[PDB]
Amino acid sequence: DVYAQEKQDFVQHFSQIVRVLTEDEMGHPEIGDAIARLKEVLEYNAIGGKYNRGLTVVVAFRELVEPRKQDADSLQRAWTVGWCVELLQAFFLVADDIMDSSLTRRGQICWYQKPGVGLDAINDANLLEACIYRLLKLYCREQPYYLNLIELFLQSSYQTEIGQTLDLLTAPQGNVDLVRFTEKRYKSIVKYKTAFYSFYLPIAAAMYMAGIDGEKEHANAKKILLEMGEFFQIQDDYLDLFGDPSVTGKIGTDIQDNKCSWLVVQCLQRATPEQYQILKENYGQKEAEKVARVKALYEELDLPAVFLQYEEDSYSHIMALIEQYAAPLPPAVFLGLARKIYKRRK
Amino acid sequence: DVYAQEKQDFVQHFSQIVRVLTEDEMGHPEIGDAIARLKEVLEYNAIGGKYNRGLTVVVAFRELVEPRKQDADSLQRAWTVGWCVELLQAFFLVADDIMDSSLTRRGQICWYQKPGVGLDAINDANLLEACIYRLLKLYCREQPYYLNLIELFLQSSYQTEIGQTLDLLTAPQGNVDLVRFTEKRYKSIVKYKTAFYSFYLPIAAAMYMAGIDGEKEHANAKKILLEMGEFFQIQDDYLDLFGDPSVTGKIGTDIQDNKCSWLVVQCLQRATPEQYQILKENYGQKEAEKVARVKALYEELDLPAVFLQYEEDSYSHIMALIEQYAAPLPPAVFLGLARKIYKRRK
Ligand SMILES: CC(C)Oc1ccc(-c2cncc(NC(P(=O)(O)O)P(=O)(O)O)c2)cc1
Ligand SMILES: CC(C)Oc1ccc(-c2cncc(NC(P(=O)(O)O)P(=O)(O)O)c2)cc1
Ligand SMILES: [Mg+2]
Ligand SMILES: [Mg+2]
Ligand SMILES: [Mg+2]
Ligand SMILES: [Mg+2]
Ligand SMILES: [Mg+2]
Ligand SMILES: [Mg+2]
Repeated sequence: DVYAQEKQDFVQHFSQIVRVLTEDEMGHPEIGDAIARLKEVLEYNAIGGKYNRGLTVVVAFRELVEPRKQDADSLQRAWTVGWCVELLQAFFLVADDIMDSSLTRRGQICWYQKPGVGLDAINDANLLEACIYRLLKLYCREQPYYLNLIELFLQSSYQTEIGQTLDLLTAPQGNVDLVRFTEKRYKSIVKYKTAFYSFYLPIAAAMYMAGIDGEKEHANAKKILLEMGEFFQIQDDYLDLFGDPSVTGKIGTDIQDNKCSWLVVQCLQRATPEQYQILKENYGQKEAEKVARVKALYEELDLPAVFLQYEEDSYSHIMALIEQYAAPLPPAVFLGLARKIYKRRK
Repeated sequence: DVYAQEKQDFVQHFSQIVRVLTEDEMGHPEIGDAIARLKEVLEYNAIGGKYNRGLTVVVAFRELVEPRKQDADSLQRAWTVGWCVELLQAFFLVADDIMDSSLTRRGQICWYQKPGVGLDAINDANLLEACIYRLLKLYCREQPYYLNLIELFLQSSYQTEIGQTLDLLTAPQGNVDLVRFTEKRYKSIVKYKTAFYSFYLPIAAAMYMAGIDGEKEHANAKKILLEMGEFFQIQDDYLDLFGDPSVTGKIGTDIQDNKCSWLVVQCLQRATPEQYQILKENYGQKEAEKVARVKALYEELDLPAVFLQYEEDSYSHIMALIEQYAAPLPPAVFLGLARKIYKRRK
């Protein structure tokens, strides 16, 4: 597994990231306390996941750049850009956990739930985002791809926030509206909210770093990676309810939060009129008893087995897309990522 | 007043901004509902202030670019960059109002206090930020200053968020700690949180658009503008308590929120031991009765008259800095801005 291999070097580079970001202090002691707080935010929220989005940048870069051009500086840049993707993710998750009223993340209390943090985490989240652009300037500003990366991170963040807006608008609190939860709407949500930044962004970053900037090259890659991202989000939705929290490191809130999840969309396609009412009376509410009722309806409709069939069909579909669209990139760039996300239970 | 003059054209350009941003829809109908929400967020939060930060870009640009190079496209770019500063401000204020538990802003309920918005405003705020970078790409990407502006907006946002972090760390909820509220700490807070983005950013943006990129040119400007920004924040703090809300369009929360405001710093320098206790028992708490007691202590110490003296001394100081550092820029670029902010009661 090419990810297990790169992973140690990647995670080891984290101190260097933290050191370089916490040395904006040297010229300005007056910001010392803010920098200390940034370090605490980095250590709590950027560490402890699987590093798969960041690691994808490094794996792809080694696979796309001739080994002779992989000098120490080039590699450092690669690990820094991977860390920029991790930082984006940390930004997103800190904010999303507030928005979704989540309890835990990566095996611990959500940052905003800590006594003394609360909605100060909005600022913390946005500091994480800032760090991306400081790292890109500090490590890449003289490279011919610098602007390309900046634009890519900014565009990916815009798209992601557009997705997040569709997510919140499709899920109004205190209102039951099942009629909105369609397959078509679901696919749009997840494409925007998850698939651009989790799949297109890291591979595209590595492409640009390898000098692969062609519009066609990027569009072909994107066809593969947006579909892989739809599957990843569907798996995330399944794991919200049916995943084991000691594996996933987080507690599910989709049913309470009235979310357009793949599960509710699937349920709706299959429910009888009686069951539609059951869903209607119980969905989108805080009461544990009502959440359990929704889960029992999902289990009655064999939605786990529906998920397992879908995962198998999606995996084939994605592999067909790799066959169509990988060239002239090595298929391994996509295959290692597919392997990483399929059968994933965390 | 050169601002009153430019203001109408500036504000008129707002529809065009909204139209160009709400036409990301044409190629992608699936994002239509998100775009509609973006429009509502823009119309609620970017309109209704004084436009002084955005307008500074336009005024300075007309003052720094030879009239012969001020073609229709150049002007459109100038008004768009001004609008980018307004959008940054709107991002900041939407988030800050959540963080500070504010009630009103620009003469209406804060966006997050609207039923149905709540903490979804975190996403709304960040969409406003995204729009900056889309506008810079859509209007300026072929200009030789494009990267300079991008970096300037990103750096200004980082600095601003560093300031905001010092603001929250100096103001812990449920803890009384007056010992932290020193002049030295106050000056650092406000330099970072307010002075970079409210004063340096717009003038610097116009400088770059005029081809003025020299390091020295920017550092001289910055000496003037960071000091003007310290004064503006001190005035903001004074107006938090002593301003008329129908003029300021917002209700003050500094005392409730345990803030390192200029007022509390001034109070502390002047309080007797008895009065220190009064402040200690009453500051940083939600009770109206305790807030009134703090205000009565401030009035007993003649802190309004202290503010009026300070405004006079600061105005002279700033004018001395314009005399030292304006050249070779026209002094009018700084003078119109000073005029705009001194004696300001809103
Ligand atoms: C400005 C900030 C709010 O923008 C964001 C935009 C998107 C996201 C985001 C995108 N994809 C997935 C997540 N989290 C997942 P999760 O299961 O919480 O990890 P989701 O809530 O189920 O969608 C968050 C987080 C933040
Ligand atoms: C990511 C986001 C939270 O970052 C921010 C960073 C800074 C600010 C900010 C900077 N200067 C002034 C304000 N608002 C003023 P206000 O009187 O609320 O308009 P302050 O709360 O008294 O400081 C907000 C707002 C948002
Ligand atoms: Mg979530
Ligand atoms: Mg969410
Ligand atoms: Mg989820
Ligand atoms: Mg405030
Ligand atoms: Mg504030
Ligand atoms: Mg204030």
